[PDB]
Amino acid sequence: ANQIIGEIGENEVRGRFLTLGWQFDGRSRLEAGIDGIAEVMNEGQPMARMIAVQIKSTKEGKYTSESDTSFTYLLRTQDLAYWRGSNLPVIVVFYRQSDHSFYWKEVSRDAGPGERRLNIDKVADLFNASTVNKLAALTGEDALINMLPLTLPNEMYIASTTYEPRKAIAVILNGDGPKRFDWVINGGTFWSFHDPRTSACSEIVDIDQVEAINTKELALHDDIDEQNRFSHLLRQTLRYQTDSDLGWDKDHKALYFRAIEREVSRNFAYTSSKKKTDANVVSVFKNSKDETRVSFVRHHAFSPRFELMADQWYLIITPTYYYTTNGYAPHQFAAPLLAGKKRLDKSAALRGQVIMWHRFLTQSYLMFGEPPSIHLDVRVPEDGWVKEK
Amino acid sequence: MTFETRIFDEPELEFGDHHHHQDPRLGLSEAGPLQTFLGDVIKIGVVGNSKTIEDTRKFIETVSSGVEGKGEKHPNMHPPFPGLGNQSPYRCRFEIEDGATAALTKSKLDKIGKEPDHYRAVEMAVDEIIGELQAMDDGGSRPDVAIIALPVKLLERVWNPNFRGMLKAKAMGLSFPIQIVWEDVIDDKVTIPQKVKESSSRKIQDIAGRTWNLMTSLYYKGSGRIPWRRMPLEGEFSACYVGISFYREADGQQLFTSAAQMFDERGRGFVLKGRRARTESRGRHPYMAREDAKKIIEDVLAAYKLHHKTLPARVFILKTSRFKDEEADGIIAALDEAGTELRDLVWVQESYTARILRDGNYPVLRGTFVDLHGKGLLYTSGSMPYYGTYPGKYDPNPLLLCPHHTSESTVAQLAEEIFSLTKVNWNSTQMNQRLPIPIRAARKVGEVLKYVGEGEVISADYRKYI
RNA sequence: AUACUGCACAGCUGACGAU
DNA sequence: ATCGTCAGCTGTGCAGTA
Ligand SMILES: [Mg+2]
Repeated sequence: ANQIIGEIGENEVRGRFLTLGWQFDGRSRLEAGIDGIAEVMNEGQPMARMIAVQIKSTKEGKYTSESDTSFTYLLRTQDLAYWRGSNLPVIVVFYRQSDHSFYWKEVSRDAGPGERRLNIDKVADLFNASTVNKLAALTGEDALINMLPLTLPNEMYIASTTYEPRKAIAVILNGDGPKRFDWVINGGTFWSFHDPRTSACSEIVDIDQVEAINTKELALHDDIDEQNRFSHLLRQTLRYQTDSDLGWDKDHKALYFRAIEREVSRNFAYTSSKKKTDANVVSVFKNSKDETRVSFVRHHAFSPRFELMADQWYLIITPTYYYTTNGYAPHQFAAPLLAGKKRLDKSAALRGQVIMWHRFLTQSYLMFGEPPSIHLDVRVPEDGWVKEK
Repeated sequence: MTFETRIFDEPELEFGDHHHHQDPRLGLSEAGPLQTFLGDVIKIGVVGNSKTIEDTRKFIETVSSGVEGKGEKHPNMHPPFPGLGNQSPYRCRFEIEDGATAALTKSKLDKIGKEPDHYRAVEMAVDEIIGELQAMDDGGSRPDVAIIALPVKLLERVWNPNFRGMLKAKAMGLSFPIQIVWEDVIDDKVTIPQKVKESSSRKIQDIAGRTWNLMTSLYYKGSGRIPWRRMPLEGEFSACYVGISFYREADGQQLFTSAAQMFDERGRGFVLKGRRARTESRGRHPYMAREDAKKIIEDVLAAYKLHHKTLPARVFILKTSRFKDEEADGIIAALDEAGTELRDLVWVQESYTARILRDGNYPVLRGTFVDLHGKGLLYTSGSMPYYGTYPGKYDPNPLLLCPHHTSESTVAQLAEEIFSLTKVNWNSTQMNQRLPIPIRAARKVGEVLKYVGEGEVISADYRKYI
C-alpha cells in the first residue's frame, strides 16, 4: 500500500513539473537516494542544462510540529554527505494528497558542513504560477520561600523536677491560674520561656532550683534530641501566644478557628501596604436545600515545623483547610472536600496565604521576621498562556 | 542573601544518527531509535479470551494508520502518532502471526469467577497463562513479545493480591518479555469500576498518548535495542551509575534492597542491566549492610572491566535512604581495593516541606536548584516552557539532594547531572518525570522481584522488569 | 496493568523519657 | 508490652489528565 503511494506521488509531482515544462526523467528501479534528473523549460526550448530532483511522498496526515503555518523535516547525514559530494544541485519536495502541497526546498553547497533541519514555511514556498525561477538560477522575577527566620529572646529557664507530665497536665487544668502552655518537661528537667516562679505554674516545680540560662547556648549544638525538645517547646509557645481565636486539632496539627459568633464568616481585612486580605479567611456554606441543616462552615489553619540552618532557626507553613459541619464537633467526613478544594486552588492561593499569614495574621516572646527573598534568573512567561483558571 | 538559585536548561537526549532533542516523542519521530534494529519484523502473540484478541487485532490495525492529536490547545502536549509506515518512529513493523495466539475458554473463566478463596484463584489464573506462554515458547512459533489482554469478567476477580507482579515473576524463564493490557484501552465502548463503590467508572487519557507509551514499550521489549540515551558531554571521565531502593515482602514487614547498574557502552549504546542476585533482608529497616554494598561494587566493576577491558574513573551511587558510615566504608574499601579516585554518594529525599513561591497562579519552572547550605532543593516537577503550561494542580513538590562528605563533586554539578538522568525511562514518553532512572529502575526491579520464589531464575535483562 | 502528576488515607522504622 | 516528642520511608486509592 505504501509502495504505490510513492509511485503515484512521483508521477503527479512529475505531472506538475511537466505542466510548465521542467523535463523530468525519473529513475529506474536501480536507484538509491537521488531520484531522476530534471531541467528547466524556457518558453518551449530546454535552455537549462541539467539539475537533480528528489521525490518524497507521504500519505494523508500532517507533518512534525505542523500548526497552520509551517512544518519541519530532518535529513539523514548519509544522504547529506551523498548530496554534498556531487556535481549538480538537488531539490526536495513533499506530499500531494491533502490539497496538493507541492513545495520546493534547496540545500546549498557553501563552506562548512551541516545543512539538516529543513524548516519549511508559509505560502511563499509552494509550486505554483506565482514564482518558478527562484530555484532555477543555479547555473528575572525575584521570588520568595516559605521560611520564617526566628529571632530568639534573651534567656530561657531550666529546673529539676520529677513529676510525670500526665499528672502535671491534670494539675494545671484543675487549678485556678492561667492556662500557661510554655512548659516542656523531658529528662526530668523543667523548661520554659516565661519564668516558672513568676507564674501560677510553680506548683509543679521546685522553688529553689529555678535557673535562668542564655537562649543562644542551647539554640546550637551537636545533639539532636535537644533540638527535638527545643522544637516541641517552640510548638508549645506558638500554641500559647495564639490560643485566643483558634484551637488545636491533632489531625494535620491544625490550629483551626473557633466559631463563637453564631455562624458568621470572617473576611479579616488587614490591608498592610496598599490593598490585601480581601479574600474570605472563614467561609460559611449551607446545605443543598434546607437552611436549617448546615452543610459545613469552613476555615483554614496551619501547622509549623521548626528547623535550623547555620545556627539560625526557621519555621515552616503548611496551610490546610478545615470543614466543620455545625460547630466544635470534629468532621464526620472531610477527605473528599479537602481533595476537591486542593484540586481547585492554583498556586496563587498559597502565595496569598504566605503573604497574608505569619506576618499580618497572628503577628501583631518570639519575634517573626519577613520571609526570605531570592532572585530567579528566568521569569516564568505567564502572560503567554490561556490562563485556564 | 546566602541563597544561590540556578535554573538549569532541559537536558538533551541523543537519538540515532547523531541527532539530539529534548523531547522523546518528537525526537523518535525525527531520527528514530539510537540502536537500530537489523530487520523489519517484530512478532506479537496475544493471550486472552476471544473478544480481547479481536479487539487487540483491531487496535493494532487502527493505530498502525496514524492517530490524531487531542486538540490545538498546547500542541506539544498532544502530538499525533504517525503510525508504522515509512514515517514510523521505530524503522520496523509489528505483526501478529496466527501460528501462536492463545484464546481462553469460557469454562475456565467461569471456574475462575466461582472460587471464593482469593489466593489460589489468582494463582491458578496466573499459572494457566504461564503454561500457555511456555507451550508457546517451546514450539516453532516463538513470538518476539507477548500481550496479555484481559476481559471484564476476569477483572472483577483478578482486581476487584497483585496480578502483574505474579505474572512477571512467573514469566522470567521465557525467552521473550510480556506486556499486560486492560480491556478499557483496546475498546472505547466498555469501561470498568474499581475496588470502592463506583456509580461512575475509571477514565484514561486519549488514544494519542496510549499509542505512544504502549508502542514504545512494545518496541523496546521486542527488539531489545534501546530507543534513546543521555547525551554525553565532552571532557568528563568514565563513569558508572548505581541506584538503590527498597521494597516489601507482601506478607511480612521485612524490607529488601534493590539495585541497577549503568555505564556508557564502548561506542553508541547504553547498559541497564539488573543483578542476578536476590539480596536478602536484615530486618525491617530502610538501610543495608556493608558487605552487600561491597559485593555490589565488585560486581559493577567486574562488569565494567569485562566490557571496556579497563577500570572506570568515577562511580555515582544514588539512594532513597540517607547514607551511613558502614555503607560508605564498604563502598570506599571496594573502590580503593580496585583503585578508582572519583566518588559521588547522594541521598534523595522526597519529603521536604519547603517550596519556592511566587505570584501569578503558576509555580516556578522545572529545574530550579536552591542551595540550602550544603544541601540541594531541586524542582524536577514544575512549569515547562515547551508544553505550554504546567500540567497539574496545586504545587509540584521538590526533592532534596544530600551528598555524602566523601563525595568529590560539588552540589551544583551533582544536581545538574542528576537532573540530566531523569527523562531516560522508556516506559513513558512525557517530560514530567520527578524521579531519576537509578531510583525508578531499582523500584521496578524490586516491584517485580517481590513474588519470586527461592531457588528460581533471576534475569539481569531489564525487559523482564518494566 | 498505555503512563505521569497532584491529593488523600494507611502501615513501618532509629535515638527520647517514664512504668 | 504501652504512652507524648520530633524525623523519615513503603503500600493503596481517587481525580485528571490544562
Ligand atoms: Mg509497564
